[PDB]
Amino acid sequence: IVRRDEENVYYSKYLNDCIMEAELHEFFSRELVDAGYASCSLCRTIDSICVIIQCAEPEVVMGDNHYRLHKIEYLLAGRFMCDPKNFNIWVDKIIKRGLSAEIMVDNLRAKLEEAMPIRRAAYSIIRTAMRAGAAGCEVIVAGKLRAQRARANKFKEGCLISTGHPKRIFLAEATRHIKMRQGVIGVKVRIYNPNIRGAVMPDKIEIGA
Amino acid sequence: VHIPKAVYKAVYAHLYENASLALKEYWRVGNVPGITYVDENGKLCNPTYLHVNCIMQSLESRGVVKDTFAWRHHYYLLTEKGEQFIRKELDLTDDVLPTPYSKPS
Amino acid sequence: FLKETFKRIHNMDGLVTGHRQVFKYLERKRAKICFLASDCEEKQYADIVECLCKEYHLCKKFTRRTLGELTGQVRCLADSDKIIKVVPASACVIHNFVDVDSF
Amino acid sequence: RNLGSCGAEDLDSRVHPSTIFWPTEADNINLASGMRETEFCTHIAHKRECRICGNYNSVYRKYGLFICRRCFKENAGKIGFVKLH
Amino acid sequence: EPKKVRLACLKYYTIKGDTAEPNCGARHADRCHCG
Amino acid sequence: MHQKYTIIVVGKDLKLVERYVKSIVKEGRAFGISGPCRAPVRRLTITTRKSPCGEGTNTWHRFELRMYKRTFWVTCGGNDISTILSKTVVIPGIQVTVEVEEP
Repeated sequence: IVRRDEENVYYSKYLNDCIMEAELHEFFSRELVDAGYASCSLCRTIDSICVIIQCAEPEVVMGDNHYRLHKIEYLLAGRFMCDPKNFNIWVDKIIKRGLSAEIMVDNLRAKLEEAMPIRRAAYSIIRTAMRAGAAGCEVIVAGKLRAQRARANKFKEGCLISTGHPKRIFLAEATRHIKMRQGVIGVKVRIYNPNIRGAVMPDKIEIGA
Repeated sequence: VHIPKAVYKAVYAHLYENASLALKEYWRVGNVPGITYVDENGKLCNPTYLHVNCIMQSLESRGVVKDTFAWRHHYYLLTEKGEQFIRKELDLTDDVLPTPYSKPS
Repeated sequence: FLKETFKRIHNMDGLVTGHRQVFKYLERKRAKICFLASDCEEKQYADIVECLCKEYHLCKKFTRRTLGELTGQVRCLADSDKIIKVVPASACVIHNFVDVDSF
Repeated sequence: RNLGSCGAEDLDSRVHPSTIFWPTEADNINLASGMRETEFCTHIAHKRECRICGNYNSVYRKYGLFICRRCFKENAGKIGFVKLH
Repeated sequence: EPKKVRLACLKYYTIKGDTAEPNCGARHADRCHCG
Repeated sequence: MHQKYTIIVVGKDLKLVERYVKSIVKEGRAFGISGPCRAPVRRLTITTRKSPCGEGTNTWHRFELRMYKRTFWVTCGGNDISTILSKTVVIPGIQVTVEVEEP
């Protein structure tokens, strides 16, 4: 009673836009490093596009009189071929930066590029997380940390999950690559917030009096 | 290698009026569908990837723009030095500003 | 008091220099004024063109050297000023015309 | 060599004025618009490639993706593909 | 390595305002540019 | 007037699609009706080698992308050109849930 060759337009008009989002994630990550970039989202309103950003300090990306933002809007439109002025943008601010892995790991990358030793950077990150109210943070720094023969030394503090579906909700992970004279220094972070949002971790029972 | 001046002016104007240029990573023969120039050529003529790519290489070398490559796309943005340079090739007068500063929102 | 105008013209390449290019530009009848050299070794390059222009609106600046840099044709630093490098042209022709105060 | 002609017998046998089928692949309208230039790139052929890393091998054309299998596991979670069952 | 030759006087096809050259632009003639 | 309009909404996650459904049903009870049709789930499948090099046990990934689709074509003549707007802006603006309207 129905034709399957027509709804393929609706289905293929969702896929393309999901992909368009990922290129933006990559571009922002390569661009708004200094603005505490974290993530992105999109809303394909027919008249115009809207994009919502999550940044520690938006005023940096906002730019005096909204210049950087506007310079960006005209740019994306040419690439995705939309009429500019229909490619507007909005920015939102993260308040719990310690619960965000991306902010932490990027800060760590900065601190590392200034030559400070790993032992201080990691534990400063971890203190920052715990102050934010977290049940664990693990840091790892693999590579040619010494003369040769690269090794991984990992730092941790609290308790962490490692398996199960719950690791896709309460466990936030991220990684980066740091290019240096000796070579490449792999770094990755993971944080555990069990009381996140409103969801309740299973196998967790509370009783009454 | 031998680029017409119409093309130069076209690229610069596109930059100023859009403060940007997102360009493909391509080296085969083709015509850019965005920036167009008229040199008695039909209604308008579109350029070729080769000329524009050489132009952009030079500009970024001089410090005018700053690249931010991605999913095999070139993303350029003009800076302040670049503005202080584009403003005279086009013969623009002082004080004039590009469109994105014109309160798009 | 004429230099002030040429600056914009050359940006659209109206000014044209060279014996093999000046000749052809005028013969197509699309020229406004032309210029010459204070002198030159052979009349031919001078007295040949002068008739071809009179027979088909001329000037003459006693400084043939000004005709070089006034028509671009100069190397400068990336930081403004200039190399003080000038090629000594000998004739130029104004096409687009895009001065009026001096005449 | 404009002054080069051929016998009429050797003219009708020439290939009918038809557009060579090989069309290449323009993943986006942006990336094109239709001496050495005589033979710079006359061998037109499909050149489908990953829209991330530009490799011509192991490219999922299914669903109009055009992503290499290696260049895929990384961005799959962002796109929305997930691993269950 | 084309064997070109050098001439400073590229301007004597004519005598004095003449039309020597077959606006503007053995084996017959071979016109510049196309044929 | 009467324009036989139809509402189609698409999403990849099943929790907002059902939330959007409820809002719309709430906001379209008056401007006629708006009962849903739940379509068969289009599931996209991709199987990939878990290894970038092809070493060791041949082990496979199994991704998929479920896409859920609902269709309220119940407006029909019960909505005018402007009347469709009313609700469509009164419903929540969930960040991701494609919507298209056709007669």
